[PDB]
Amino acid sequence: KLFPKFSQGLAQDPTTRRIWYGLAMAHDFESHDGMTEENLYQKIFASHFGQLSIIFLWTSGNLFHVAWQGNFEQWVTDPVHIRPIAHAIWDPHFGQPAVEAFTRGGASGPVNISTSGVYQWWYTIGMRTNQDLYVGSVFLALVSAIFLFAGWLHLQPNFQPSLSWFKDAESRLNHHLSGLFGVSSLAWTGHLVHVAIPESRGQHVGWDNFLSVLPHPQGLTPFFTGNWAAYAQSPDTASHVFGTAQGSGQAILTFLGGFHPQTQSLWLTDMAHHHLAIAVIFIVAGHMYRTNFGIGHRMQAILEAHTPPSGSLGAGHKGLFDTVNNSLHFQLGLALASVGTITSLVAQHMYSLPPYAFQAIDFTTQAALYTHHQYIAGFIMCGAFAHGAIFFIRDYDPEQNKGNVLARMLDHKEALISHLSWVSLFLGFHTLGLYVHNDVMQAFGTPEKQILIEPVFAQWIQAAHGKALYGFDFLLSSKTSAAFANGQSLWLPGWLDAINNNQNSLFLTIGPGDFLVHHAIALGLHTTTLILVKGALDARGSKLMPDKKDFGYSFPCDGPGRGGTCDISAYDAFYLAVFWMLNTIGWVTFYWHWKHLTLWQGNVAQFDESSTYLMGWLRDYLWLNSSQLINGYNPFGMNSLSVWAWTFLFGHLIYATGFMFLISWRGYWQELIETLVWAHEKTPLANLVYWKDKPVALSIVQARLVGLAHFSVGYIFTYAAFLIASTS
Amino acid sequence: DIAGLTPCSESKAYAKLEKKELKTLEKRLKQYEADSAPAVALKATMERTKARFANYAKAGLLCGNDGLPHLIADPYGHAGEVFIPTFGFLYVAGYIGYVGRQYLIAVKGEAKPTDKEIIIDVPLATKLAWQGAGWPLAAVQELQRGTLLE
Amino acid sequence: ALDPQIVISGSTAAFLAIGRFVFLGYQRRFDSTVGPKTTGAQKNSTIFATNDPAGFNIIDVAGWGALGHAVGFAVLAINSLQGAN
Amino acid sequence: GPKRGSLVKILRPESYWFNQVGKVVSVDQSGVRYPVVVRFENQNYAGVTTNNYALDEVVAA
Amino acid sequence: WLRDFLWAQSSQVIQSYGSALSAYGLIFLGAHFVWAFSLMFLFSGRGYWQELIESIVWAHNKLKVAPAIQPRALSITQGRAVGVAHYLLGGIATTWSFFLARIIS
Amino acid sequence: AHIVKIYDTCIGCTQCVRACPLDVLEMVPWDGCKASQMASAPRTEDCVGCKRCETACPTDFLSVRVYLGSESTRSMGLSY
Amino acid sequence: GNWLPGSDAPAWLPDDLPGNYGFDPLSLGKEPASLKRFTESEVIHGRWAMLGVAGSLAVELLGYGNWYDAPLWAKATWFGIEVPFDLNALLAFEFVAMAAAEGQRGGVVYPGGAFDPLGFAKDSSKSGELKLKEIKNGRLAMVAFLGFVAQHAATGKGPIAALGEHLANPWGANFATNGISV
Ligand SMILES: CC1=C(/C=C/C(C)=C/C=C/C(C)=C\C=C/C=C(C)/C=C/C=C(C)/C=C/C2=C(C)CCCC2(C)C)C(C)(C)CCC1
Ligand SMILES: CC1=C(/C=C/C(C)=C/C=C/C(C)=C\C=C\C=C(C)\C=C\C=C(C)\C=C\C2=C(C)CCCC2(C)C)C(C)(C)CCC1
Ligand SMILES: CC1=C(/C=C/C(C)=C\C=C\C(C)=C/C=C\C=C(C)/C=C/C=C(C)/C=C/C2=C(C)CCCC2(C)C)C(C)(C)CCC1
Ligand SMILES: CC1=C(/C=C/C(C)=C\C=C\C(C)=C\C=C\C=C(C)\C=C/C=C(C)/C=C/C2=C(C)CCCC2(C)C)C(C)(C)CCC1
Ligand code: SF4
Ligand code: SF4
Ligand code: SF4
Repeated sequence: KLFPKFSQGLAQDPTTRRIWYGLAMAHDFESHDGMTEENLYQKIFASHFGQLSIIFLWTSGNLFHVAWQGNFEQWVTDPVHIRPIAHAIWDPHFGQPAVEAFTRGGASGPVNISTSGVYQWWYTIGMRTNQDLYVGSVFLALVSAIFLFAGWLHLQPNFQPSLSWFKDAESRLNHHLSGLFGVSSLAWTGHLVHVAIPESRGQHVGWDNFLSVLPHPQGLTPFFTGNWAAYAQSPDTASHVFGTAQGSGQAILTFLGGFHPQTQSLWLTDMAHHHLAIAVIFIVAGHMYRTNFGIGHRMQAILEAHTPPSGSLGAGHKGLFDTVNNSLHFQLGLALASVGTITSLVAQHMYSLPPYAFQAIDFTTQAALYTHHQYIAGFIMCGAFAHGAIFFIRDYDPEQNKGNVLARMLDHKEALISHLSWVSLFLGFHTLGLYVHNDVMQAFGTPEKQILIEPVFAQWIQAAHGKALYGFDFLLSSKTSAAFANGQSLWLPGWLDAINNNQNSLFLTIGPGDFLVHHAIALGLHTTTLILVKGALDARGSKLMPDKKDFGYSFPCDGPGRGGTCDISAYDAFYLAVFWMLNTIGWVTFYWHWKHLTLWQGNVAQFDESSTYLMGWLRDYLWLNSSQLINGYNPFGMNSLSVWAWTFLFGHLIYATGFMFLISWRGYWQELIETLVWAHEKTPLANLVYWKDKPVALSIVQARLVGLAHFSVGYIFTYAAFLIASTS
Repeated sequence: DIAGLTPCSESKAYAKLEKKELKTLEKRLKQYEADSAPAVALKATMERTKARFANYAKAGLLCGNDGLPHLIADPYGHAGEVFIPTFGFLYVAGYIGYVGRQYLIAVKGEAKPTDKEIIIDVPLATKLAWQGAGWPLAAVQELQRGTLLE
Repeated sequence: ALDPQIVISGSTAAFLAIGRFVFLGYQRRFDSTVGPKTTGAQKNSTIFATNDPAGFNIIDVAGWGALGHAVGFAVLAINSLQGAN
Repeated sequence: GPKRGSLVKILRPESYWFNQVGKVVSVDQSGVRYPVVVRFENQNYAGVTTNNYALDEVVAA
Repeated sequence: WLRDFLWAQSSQVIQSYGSALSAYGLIFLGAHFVWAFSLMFLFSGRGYWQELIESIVWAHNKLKVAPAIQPRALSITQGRAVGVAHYLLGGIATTWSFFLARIIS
Repeated sequence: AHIVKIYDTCIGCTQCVRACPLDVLEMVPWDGCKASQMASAPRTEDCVGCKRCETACPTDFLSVRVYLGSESTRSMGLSY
Repeated sequence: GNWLPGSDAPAWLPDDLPGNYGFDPLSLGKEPASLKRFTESEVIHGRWAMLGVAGSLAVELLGYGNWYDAPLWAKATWFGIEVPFDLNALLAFEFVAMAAAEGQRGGVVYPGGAFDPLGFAKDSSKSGELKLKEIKNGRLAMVAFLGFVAQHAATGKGPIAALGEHLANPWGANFATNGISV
């Protein structure tokens, strides 16, 4: 009868809470009034479209302003000594010298420097003028409108799909593997061959003439002939200059390895062959599940067949087909887990093997990106583990999964939790113990007494990969190894050359300071997983509260009685888990930032010597590289690092409000409000105004979220200001 | 040598870390007479600090480009760095743990056990203390016998 | 170099004649055990309808030759490279 | 029911003493459902040393 | 404050290593540690901790090493007291190491 | 309002009625238990959900449960 | 006679099996479904590796060939004579040949009919006495072939040449001058 339209219960709430929950309840379909599986799936589908339309519009927006407000064309001509423009600024709040200050580049007013690496992205892909950016902006905007269209389209009763269709998993897998993965990477490879490669060779190929231009001299003869080697006949020379004819070859598909020496990025020929190769594996593999032809696998049959003899895995995977196909949260958990891993995967491979020409020369961009994807990966992981327990509560069928791997999982969960506890306490005690030991020796002027363990195991791996520093002589280090002799005339010359250039990021040199920090990160991993896993497995029931599953995923507590039950819900478990996310990726991003900062600065001996103790982090990382940042203004004058320092403090202030909502809880605030609501009602003149919605204190769960949110935002923004301002 | 790092017995930086620390204390010792109290301390520290460096050079640890001794943690040039100590711990920790096990179980059957966690039966504990010397031989035999697990 | 007309026709025939006369008592019997369903209960029986002794549909052809050509193109392709161990 | 003072394992899964031992105080000879009154050495969270159980939620061992 | 007071003045505490004042650097870091350590107690609730303790207790019982005095998470009140206590001690001790190393050097 | 239920494990020791601040529960005759009486929740529209009732219950597990549900002016403890 | 004196042979190995000396400590054949499988694959491994050995002895036994240095030519070379091609041709006509004949095992130990023309399996009372000898010449070969691979990776040498090196300097040249144990 009032908004929340989707909840009678919340709509009848007389207070301001109705509002808050209404905002908070909006996307939870299963909890709305008179909901069905059909409406659930259909709303989810439409929502996916909605997301896509926002994404395409967002991307088009970037291209739009780079083309309209940027210096894209000044960059292409001189990428090394021009700062890429993101956007113009029109701020009526700025003072006279502010407008002078922010006018960087070739700009006719105040501008901001892009640290997204979209320049080098574009530029490496083939984008040459503002025109190209405009056309792409129009296109993707058109795709946005199309997606919006499509959302409302399959909302009508004629175009409403049936639940059976949504449950056709085999078909979606076949199509996504073959088409979405296979075809689209094949088509990209098409783009690299037809546009990117020629663009790097200095021949501008556009919509109007591609069809008329030969990418290879004897094109499409090798292809059908099976003389594929001709496509790798003459690669670009070692003196090739990117985007110019000088030193350019004709090959379209190679396995060279290493980098394009002047740009220091992967070879677009290697990238072409890569996308093409995977494309084939995807296309062949995408014909694996049974649909409407009779040929193909059964998922159910595969899963149910995989039960080992002598019941060492119980009933194996029997019943998982149904509990997965039914459970949406399960699918989102698997998806988020995989997506989180690959997000960090991307982050860790991109920095050490950059793919873009004249990236990695851009320090700030690289730092910004690598922080970006690791934090995104962290949040995504916590979320994976957050729809973990939502499954465990709402979705699991105890009878239908009897004695399976899943039920057996629940069975020995105390073992799992307790052994994670062991693994985290071990690390926590020893690593901290060895650091603080290292500090005390530093303090007393005896650094020779430090406990510095050399990372022999990683140093071994680097040796097996062909770095020769450590002199183990294994695999790709040793010249008398089959592994060496096999591919020595393939790509190893490009590889080995790149691994041993220590001015690049590829498999950096490692010492005892590396050793400690990785075990700090391991502490990060294991503990966060302890919170999340514990929260997932005890979502259903515990000894304190056996009937927890009757309440659901978020609840304040179960009262003060029998000891006290604050932060008992799996919700709260995930909440607690976010703090470790934050702390852990905080450590990882620092690790990253410094070990590069000292590389770029030209003194890696700063890192190796101060990373072995924590004051070293405090003094040589934090205290040193904020010098310029905090100076952005002083009583004497100003410079260009105004916004970062403003935002630095902004983040800190957000960070401390969070503490407010986290530490102080409801009873104080409500009674505060209780006196205020009397105060209003017997204040004359003001008497004549009264509220419609009774003023009430935010909930516990509300307080829980609002703290967390402020904390995270402050975290991110503060670092971002630091990272960028210092690296720049 | 191992991971290409130099031995402390030879390395230059390590031998220049000797010099700096010693030549910090000899810039202090000037400001005092030779008969005085603190001069006997700034001489004794030096003697100890100069002895300390000598005793890693004789130990033969690997010192890096840093000048600091790094450690080796797997196999046999540098056993004593970790591989021997490691057992030291697992023993004395296993000692403590198994004594604590034999105490709690030895109390368990005595009407109210909780009193013995607070007003600890010292002459029980000090007998279990010595018994806990031969613990791995008991710990193994108990894993065999099958009284170790619930 | 070998000729491109003998190996593709040879490898395709070497996997079609393999599929025609060996792998059927292995293929058709976990084709009947496997029964695709989702939480309870259209297959084009017109494309499968074949006037054959043992019943070889249009998909079996485009599946068993796919080995043959993934063989044929793999054979010809690597004959091009000079990979010396 | 069980004999008074006998050592009995609990088999009610939602109990604080589940799979744990207790002693029988008195089995009420009436039409009551949970007649077997058990007392334990260790309390639960709610400061309680004693509870009532049915005949299928005890096993004398 | 951020720059001219905090940042500039913390100079002598942050390089106090290798001197007579190094104890103040150690206490500088230790006081941050203990301050931050309080936040675990302040931000959380004993519901989590008690279940954690359930699993650990399992592990003990498995090896016949369970205590008679039944291991219980701190009360909500004690959680708050420990929190505020470590918060104050950390904060105050950090300012303490700061000033004294600063003003002495 | 909040939901309050009493399960059959009730002994009828009456602590949960005697503890309530808003008089939601009452004692009724029954035939199940040694005390010949069981707890009941006929007035849950006045239930605040403060969970004294639960804290007061001696049974294992508790034989009163309060499920915090749709919230109304009374359940939110308002005097304004 | 069981594999370790004293020890009791498990419940699952009936000794009406050929060559059961009661060896399954890891209890891999506990389940009879999984046992019937291994009784089969044992015999096949047995059979191949018996040819495998017999073959890669005969190579270097009378001619200056060697089983490690045989594939060198990737022109093949049987008994000193030339050959009928190359790589692709052998793969294809080995794939089909094997894939067909192993494909048609709709798994048996003693299929007979074709495979026993000369007619030994026959006379029940001695049929078992061969199947022992089958699996024991089977095992002894599977061990020997591993023995042929193990010694190759240590040295260069080659079975009959290693045997000849050991006969010259037995005390000197043996397996404590390589690295299985240092
Ligand atoms: C009737 C008859 C006959 C005949 C028959 C025939 C003539 C057949 C044929 C058949 C065939 C003739 C077939 C073919 C083919 C197939 C398939 C199925 C294919 C496939 C392919 C593929 C799969 C491809 C792939 C790829 C791509 C596309 C891309 C890149 C490259 C690659 C390679 C990867 C005879 C006389 C004998 C006998 C009697 C009867
Ligand atoms: C050698 C070495 C190493 C390595 C190591 C490793 C790899 C390990 C593993 C390990 C493992 C894998 C383990 C496992 C375990 C298991 C278990 C299962 C356990 C158990 C335990 C128990 C049962 C205990 C008991 C007791 C006692 C005995 C006494 C005290 C008390 C108690 C009760 C605690 C390194 C390189 C590092 C270093 C150098 C040396
Ligand atoms: C675009 C283009 C191009 C290119 C292309 C490429 C580079 C690729 C393609 C590709 C494709 C397009 C495809 C591929 C593949 C496919 C497939 C389709 C396969 C399949 C397979 C299967 C189906 C099999 C099955 C089976 C059976 C049935 C039986 C037994 C088992 C197995 C599994 C064997 C060119 C330049 C020419 C021209 C222009 C356009
Ligand atoms: C990321 C990016 C972007 C976007 C992109 C996109 C979203 C795209 C899409 C799409 C596209 C741009 C596509 C295209 C396509 C094309 C085609 C597709 C063509 C074709 C042609 C032809 C002539 C062919 C034919 C044929 C044959 C011959 C045989 C077989 C069949 C067929 C039909 C295939 C932008 C720049 C804005 C920004 C930066 C980055
Ligand atoms: S959360 Fe607030 S209310 Fe619920 S228990 Fe913990 S303290 Fe009492
Ligand atoms: S408290 Fe538990 S037991 Fe005592 S009356 Fe209320 S319900 Fe029945
Ligand atoms: S919750 Fe508080 S109010 Fe609602 S019933 Fe139980 S006791 Fe009476």
